[PDB]
Amino acid sequence: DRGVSTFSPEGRLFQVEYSLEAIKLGSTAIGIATKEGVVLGVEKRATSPLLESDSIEKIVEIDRHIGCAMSGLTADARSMIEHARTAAVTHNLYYDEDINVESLTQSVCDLALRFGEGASGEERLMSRPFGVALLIAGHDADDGYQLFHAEPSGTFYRYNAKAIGSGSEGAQAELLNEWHSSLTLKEAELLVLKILKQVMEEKLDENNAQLSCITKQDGFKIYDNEKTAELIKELKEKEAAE
Amino acid sequence: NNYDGDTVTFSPTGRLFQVEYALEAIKQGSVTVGLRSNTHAVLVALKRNADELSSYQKKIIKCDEHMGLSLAGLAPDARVLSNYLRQQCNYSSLVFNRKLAVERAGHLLCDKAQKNTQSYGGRPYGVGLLIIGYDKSGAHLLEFQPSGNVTELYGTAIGARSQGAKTYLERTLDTFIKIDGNPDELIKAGVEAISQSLRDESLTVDNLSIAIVGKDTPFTIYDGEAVAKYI
Amino acid sequence: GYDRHITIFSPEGRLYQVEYAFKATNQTNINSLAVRGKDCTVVISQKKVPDKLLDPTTVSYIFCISRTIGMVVNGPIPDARNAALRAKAEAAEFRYKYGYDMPCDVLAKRMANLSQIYTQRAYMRPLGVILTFVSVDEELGPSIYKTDPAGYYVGYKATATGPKQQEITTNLENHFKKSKIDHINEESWEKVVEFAITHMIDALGTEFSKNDLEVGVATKDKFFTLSAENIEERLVAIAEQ
Amino acid sequence: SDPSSINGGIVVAMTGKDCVAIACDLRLGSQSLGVSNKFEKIFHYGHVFLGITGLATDVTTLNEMFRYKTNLYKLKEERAIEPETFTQLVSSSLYERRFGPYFVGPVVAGINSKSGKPFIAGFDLIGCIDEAKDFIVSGTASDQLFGMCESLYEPNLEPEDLFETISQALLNAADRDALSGWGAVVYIIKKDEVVKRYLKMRQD
Amino acid sequence: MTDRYSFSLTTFSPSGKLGQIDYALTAVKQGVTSLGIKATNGVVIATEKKSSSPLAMSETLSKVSLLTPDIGAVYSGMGPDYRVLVDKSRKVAHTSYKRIYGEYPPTKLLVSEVAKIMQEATQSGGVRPFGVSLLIAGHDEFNGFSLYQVDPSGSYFPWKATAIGKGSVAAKTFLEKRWNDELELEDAIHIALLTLKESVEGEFNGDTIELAIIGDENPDLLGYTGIPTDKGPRFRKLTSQEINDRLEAL
Amino acid sequence: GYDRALSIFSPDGHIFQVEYALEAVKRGTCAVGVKGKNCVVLGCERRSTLKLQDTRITPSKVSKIDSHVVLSFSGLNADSRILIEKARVEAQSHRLTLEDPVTVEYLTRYVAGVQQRYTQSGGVRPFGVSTLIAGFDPRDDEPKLYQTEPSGIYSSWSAQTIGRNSKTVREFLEKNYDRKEPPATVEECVKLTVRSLLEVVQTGAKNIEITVVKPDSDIVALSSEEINQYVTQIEQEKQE
Amino acid sequence: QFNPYGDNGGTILGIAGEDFAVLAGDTRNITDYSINSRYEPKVFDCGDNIVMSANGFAADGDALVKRFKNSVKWYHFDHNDKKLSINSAARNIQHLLYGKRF
Amino acid sequence: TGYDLSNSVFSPDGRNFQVEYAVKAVENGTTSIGIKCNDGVVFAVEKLITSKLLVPQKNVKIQVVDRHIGCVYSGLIPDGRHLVNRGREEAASFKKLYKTPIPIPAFADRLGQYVQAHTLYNSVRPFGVSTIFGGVDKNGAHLYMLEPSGSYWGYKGAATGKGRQSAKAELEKLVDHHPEGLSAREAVKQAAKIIYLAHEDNKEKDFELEISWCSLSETNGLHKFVKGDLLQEAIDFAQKEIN
Amino acid sequence: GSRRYDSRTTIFSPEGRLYQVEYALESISHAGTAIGIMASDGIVLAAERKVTSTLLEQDTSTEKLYKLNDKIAVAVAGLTADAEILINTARIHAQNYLKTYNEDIPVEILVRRLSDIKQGYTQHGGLRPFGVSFIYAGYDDRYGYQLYTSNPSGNYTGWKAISVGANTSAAQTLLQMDYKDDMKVDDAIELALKTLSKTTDSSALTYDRLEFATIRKGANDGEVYQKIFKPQEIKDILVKTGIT
Repeated sequence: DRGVSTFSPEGRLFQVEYSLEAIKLGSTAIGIATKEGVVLGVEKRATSPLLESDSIEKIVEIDRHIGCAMSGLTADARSMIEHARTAAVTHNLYYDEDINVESLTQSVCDLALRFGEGASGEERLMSRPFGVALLIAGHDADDGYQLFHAEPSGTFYRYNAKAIGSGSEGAQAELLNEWHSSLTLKEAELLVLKILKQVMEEKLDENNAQLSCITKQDGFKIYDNEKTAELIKELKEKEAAE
Repeated sequence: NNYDGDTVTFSPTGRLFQVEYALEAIKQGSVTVGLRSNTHAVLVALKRNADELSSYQKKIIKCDEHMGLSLAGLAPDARVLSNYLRQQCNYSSLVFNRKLAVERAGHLLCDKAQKNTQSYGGRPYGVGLLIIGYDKSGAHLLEFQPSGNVTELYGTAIGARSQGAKTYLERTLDTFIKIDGNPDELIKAGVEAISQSLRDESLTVDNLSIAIVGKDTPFTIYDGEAVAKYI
Repeated sequence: GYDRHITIFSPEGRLYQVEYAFKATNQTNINSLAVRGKDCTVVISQKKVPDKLLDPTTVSYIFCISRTIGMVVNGPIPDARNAALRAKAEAAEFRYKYGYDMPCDVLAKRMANLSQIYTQRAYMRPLGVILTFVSVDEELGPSIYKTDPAGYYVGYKATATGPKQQEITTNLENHFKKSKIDHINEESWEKVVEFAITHMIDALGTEFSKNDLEVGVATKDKFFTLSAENIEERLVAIAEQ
Repeated sequence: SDPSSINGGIVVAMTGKDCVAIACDLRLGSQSLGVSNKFEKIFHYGHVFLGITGLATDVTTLNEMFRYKTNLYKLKEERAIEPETFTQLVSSSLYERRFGPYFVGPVVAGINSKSGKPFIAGFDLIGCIDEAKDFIVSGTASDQLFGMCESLYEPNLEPEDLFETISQALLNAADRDALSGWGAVVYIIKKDEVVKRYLKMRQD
Repeated sequence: MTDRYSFSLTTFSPSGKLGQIDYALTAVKQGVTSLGIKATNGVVIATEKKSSSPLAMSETLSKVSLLTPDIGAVYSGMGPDYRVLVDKSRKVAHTSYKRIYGEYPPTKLLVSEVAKIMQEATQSGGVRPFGVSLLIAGHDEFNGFSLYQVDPSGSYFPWKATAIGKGSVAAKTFLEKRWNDELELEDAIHIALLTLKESVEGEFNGDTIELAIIGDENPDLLGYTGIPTDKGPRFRKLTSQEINDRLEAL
Repeated sequence: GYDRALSIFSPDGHIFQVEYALEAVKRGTCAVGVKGKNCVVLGCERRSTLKLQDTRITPSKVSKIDSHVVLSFSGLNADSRILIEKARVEAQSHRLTLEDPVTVEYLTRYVAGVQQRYTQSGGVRPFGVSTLIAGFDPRDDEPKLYQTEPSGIYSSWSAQTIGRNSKTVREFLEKNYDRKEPPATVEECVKLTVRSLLEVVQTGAKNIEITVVKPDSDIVALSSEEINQYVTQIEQEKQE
Repeated sequence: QFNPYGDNGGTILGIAGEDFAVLAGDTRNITDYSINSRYEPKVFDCGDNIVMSANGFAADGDALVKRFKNSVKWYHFDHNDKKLSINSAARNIQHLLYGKRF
Repeated sequence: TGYDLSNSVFSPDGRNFQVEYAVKAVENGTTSIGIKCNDGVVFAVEKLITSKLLVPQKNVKIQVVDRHIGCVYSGLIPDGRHLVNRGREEAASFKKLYKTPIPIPAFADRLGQYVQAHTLYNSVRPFGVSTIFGGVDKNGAHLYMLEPSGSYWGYKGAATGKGRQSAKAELEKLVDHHPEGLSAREAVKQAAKIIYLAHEDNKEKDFELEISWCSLSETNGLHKFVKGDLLQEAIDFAQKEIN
Repeated sequence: GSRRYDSRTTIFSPEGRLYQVEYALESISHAGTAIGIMASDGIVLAAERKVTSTLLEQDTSTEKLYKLNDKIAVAVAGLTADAEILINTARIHAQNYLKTYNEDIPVEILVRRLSDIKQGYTQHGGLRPFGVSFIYAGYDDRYGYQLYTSNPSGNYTGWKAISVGANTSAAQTLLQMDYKDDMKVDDAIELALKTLSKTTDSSALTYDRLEFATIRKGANDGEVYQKIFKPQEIKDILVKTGIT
């Protein structure tokens, strides 16, 4: 609507608020973070049998130990992904050191939150305004596994589990009690599938759901799809036992 | 009405409606109190989380060895200003063998702000910083306003429920100024100042994070056990 | 609707910004009378009474641009001060190029072009002032050129700017038509000034004093503005005649 | 020294009456190595003939350029370039690159459309109008032809008496110069007919 | 009109006919009468001086401003605009044609240049077109004597007989019936005066009527004897007395 | 704007420039892409019933990008022109620099990126073009079929239709083309493609263009006699 | 002729132990056959238990060292108070040097 | 109309609306005054102590520019500080090119052009301040105040900020007492009475008196502040007469 | 709030197809009719001059007939002023190709370029689509005679035969009847002059209000020779049809 200068009588920019509305529209992405690894799951989404589910991807490795999921406006995200990759490889050159997942996010936010129709201190190559969320996950040595929520309104928040998209409203409440410090790997896998099932109409099956993980030892690893299939099957056995 | 869609037309009021709206993000900001003695200067700030599971995110940024700030209002506008205070400190030291003065900082910050509301477009600002620093004349507290008005005070509060902190500073001026060479009694004093703004909240190590710079102390952000004694 | 107000073309054929500009001129309530003398060119203009403004000797309105060239303003002071600077920049440019200061007509012509440009510029508005350039050129002699907001200039045997300009225009007209010469025949610059004072007094139907007039005289080789007391000396001689 | 002396080669033009001759050698060699016995040097854009000496790359790039500029002209003006106009254009264009100069010696030749006069002109490296009606001579053997033509010169010749003169001059000068040899081509322009003549020469 | 697509001129007006151009036409019209007659061995162009104070030296207003010493132009419309256009037009004339062919432009070529400028000056969302229409009269031997009209849209066309200004209706009709190209330049000078009376007579001294001819070469304005090839300015300016004399030889 | 702020982000959060771009495409012609298990067939509606044109000289909607890549489009023809050239530049850039053939996948990104970048740039708009990008990557017997949209993203499809009557045309494909059985033979694939087109084009040899691409850089345009062969065989089955 | 790049001698010695590291330098700074200063330091601590000395031309020394200190200061700043390791410092210096190989 | 929507548009009123609104802004901020002495200049300013928290005598309006030009402003505070900083740049360049600390009538001239430029340009909004400035240079004592019209004049006395009605009324007397003005020392005492009389329109919060001067005789041709005892003696006189 | 689509064609139309493009079609229709007939034996381009009356010397006028190349020429209809800028752009690009490859630029390539420029105006900023439509007559060596017309939109299409601007419909339907793939040059010239007469209210349709040209391969050795028919040769063609 209104200018980059224009501030609301609420206090917050107009642009920023309109941007929040989009995220709901975008894909359901849920993470649970644990100290043996972060587990990420996304509905890849089928809408026609013609559409080739397998070809498209929603989780993309930016680094050999950092992966990213996108929810929101998928047009904007092409840039985001390309900036990210660039940033990570700049540090790897300069310092030859673990890609802090914290430092990678900080680079990202300079690029994202710098819209303006003309600035005189800063290069304007943006007009409007990068309204996209990313859940930025990985391991960095010093501080172990991290998971951030990248926010178009301002400073990123660290999370221990977070749920975004269409299914956020139901999921997020669930995540308050069920997130605990006794989720091992095995549990974390199962739990994400569980929530994802209840809150989305789209039937959980591997042709439209996919899992991913970060183990420092093997790096960011996108799972083969056979693996995924076995897990969906164990889940069903436990839901039908109770 | 057209004067809050512009920033190039004087309002009838005499000062842009846009600059007043901007102020309101500040009050939506975290309640932060700032106060000083001649010797030391302390900021006490509330960190805010966005979920129970979410960890608290630091609302005090370290600018330099001998400086830092606490912010209330817009985050985007903040990134630019945090870098500019580092650019200033780094220049003064390298070039002139002299760390930056808080007196100087505020004035250069006024001008830059004012130039960006005057011009078409650009970036007006919507963040208040309470900047502490240790200079030649000891520790000081400056109040930065996005409007571009700088005043050195011995105490202020920005954010919400500023009434209770305001009463605290107004009372304890005469008692705290006199208290000097004591970083500790003065830090304690700030935790008591913030107690009044808060209603129906725990005062805990997690909530509060306290910064100090003065004659004795370099800039240090205290968390955990470091604030546990003074609560 | 929107374009009429701003400086881009109107359906009319004549921009409203030019009309508005002339209205602004008469707010200041500043008369002028300018004549061609034999060796001189005489300009007089209404001096605002100094409240405490500047020196009370000369509350400046006639500005020596250069040797010979002088300039009187009728209309807004902010635009006056702007105008004066632009004129000084132009005179240096020309001087470097050709070795001489601008002749009076050329300089009026230079300013014309710049006002007009300014209206084609959407964001920029043109001048608000009326500038009467006066000089004694070496090769063109006595010279008067009045340049308007419009971007239009023309030369003058004599001229008046202000709200009561017409009363001065009538008086001069009959005199120069009778006399059949477009200058004051007097060789002595003193006598030219003395003639001009008399006509001014009569035309507007009011006496004058030193603090009510500012006089610039242009002769060969120089421009100079008379002392407060020099204007009074001339005034006295007429007075006791 | 100059790159124009490394490939050699000559152009010569003479006046007749209401007729012109313009001729060259078809030798292009690069020092020892004779490369072509058929490399043309005289080119035409309509009736204004453009003879070009010197540096070989420079010849081709400029012929294409001057093609470029007179093509713009013919459509704009809606009429054939004139000999006169062309002369002035050529000079200006050689001064454009004063530094990094052109290493050529062009000769303009023509018969004026409206005035009917035979016209010739010469240019230096960075271009100037050189009027001299009798001949304009160029190339490494420029001195040879200066003297040779002036002794033989007799004014405003008929087409047939002119042909003989330019033939005799080109022929002896060439054989007295290393870099000029192999074949020749002569354009005798009668008034606007062009008879185009390859001369026989004892090739070595 | 005064459309939302006319607040900025970069954009196309709903009617397929630009706003601004119609506004320019109005300006020309309100302008004072000028007229142009193309003859076998000439062009006579004629105008009235704009009315001003008699104190004002209207000598200084020269309606007829040369583009080049052998080619002149006359206008109707906004005077300010006219002086500015004329300065540009003069510069481009020399730069593009005298530095690479060493000579004045042909009438046709120079005309083309002015016409382009005006288009460019409506495309931008800033610049507005000049308030005038030109008549451009010149001579060359390649394409004869010539007279054109250039419009403020940016397009040019040749005219046997043309008129601009407010009196243009009166003048065109008259020209058509009283004159044919067969008549000489000389004849035309009388005719042109008589058409300028139709508009509004009054005072008809050459102090307020401005007449120029483009014709035979002026040996006097060559200014130097030189080579016999050179020709003086085809253009010749009349003095007020000669203008006065054709009233006594009308 | 003199002081009009032209900024746009919409109170619904998705710019209006992207929204209106989708309408522009629909109006334009229908193009269909259906891949067998060994060929990719691109069927596109030509306007050819129209008065006096010569079809040869009229620039064909299929445009050769490369020696294994084609591009067809729906929408405005004007908008489409600039893209052809940009895409052509990229095909030899990729080969220059990585020194490998064009990947059908790589190239799609470049095409996408133009429209996309222009969402997030002042003074420029998303192009009003939807496209089908198909070919056979060298040294593979895999057929490759994508559809890209004005927003500046892509997806891969067993079969998809763009431009006018998108729902109606896709309905026939759902029932008569399957992911479970894509046409084994090329000839059969041409046949079902043609069958969809009759719905929206109703015969006319010129009016139907079918371009088949077979493995390993063999791009061939279907013979006017074969287009006709197919039509006839269908019209008999309707009697039954 | 402005002599492109000077000289100032001195000699540095770095020895890597196995729980310690010593870097030694003499205090004698010379130009030609004058002693500019009999006592002058030139081994500087840039923080994080890293010492640097850039021996040869003193101007080239001084300027490099400063830009190195700045780099350490702003790394911590930007990386929320985290140690700069010795290998990342080495790499970084390499780039400064390569940048001023031209 | 297009006058409300945009700055720097000819209106029939002769002035764009934006100029009128600006004038109101100027008044906001406390009284500043100037008094031209027979030797110098005296600048005298009311500094409102807003609160106890607000520190005494450190948040001073007066800024020193060159060594001989005292600058003070009332109006939009951020506009005026930003202005002093711009004028410094103008001042520095002058001293490189010409190797002289900038004279006052020259200094006025430069600043004036800048304000004027913004009242022709829509894209850059004008200033909203009246700057009283001057000092002692080669061409002697000088005193200019610069209106946001962009016009400037010299003045024997001048006044800005809310108390301006009172300050002008008083000034007429200093002229009856001496038409060349009071000797610098004397002038300061009488200046102090003017500040207090302007404090009745600014009696909401208390104040602290600050006066500065540039004067040849006793200030050394350079601008320095009245401090200490000389200040205190002024403080007592004003209190004694307002009673 | 609002303050959009008041300066730039960057902002998309509610409609989805630019409003600005449509206004351009209208300009072209106030202009006269131009006629292209494509034939293997040659091309004819004949158009009625917009210009009128004897007061304007129309014989002199050249305002719709331009050669780009010695093979390629245009019949231009729509705004005269906009056209002038575009004629010069074409000459510069064409003549640069001629330098680079020393080969006549192919007709299809030339037209493609100019269409990219038209497109540029709308895609970027708020510049107007130039409200001019051209008919290009051209001979490429491969495809023989080629006829194109280009829209103000930024696209070109080839045409066996075309009519544009004013009275589009009337002209086309007559042209359809008498259409031949084996159309003689002779026959093509005549056909146009009858068509022009029926679309104009002038039955005689003077020579001096007629512009005619013919791109002929009837000329020597099958070579393309462009022959602008002077107004006096149009005049003879009037008498032949006996409409004079």
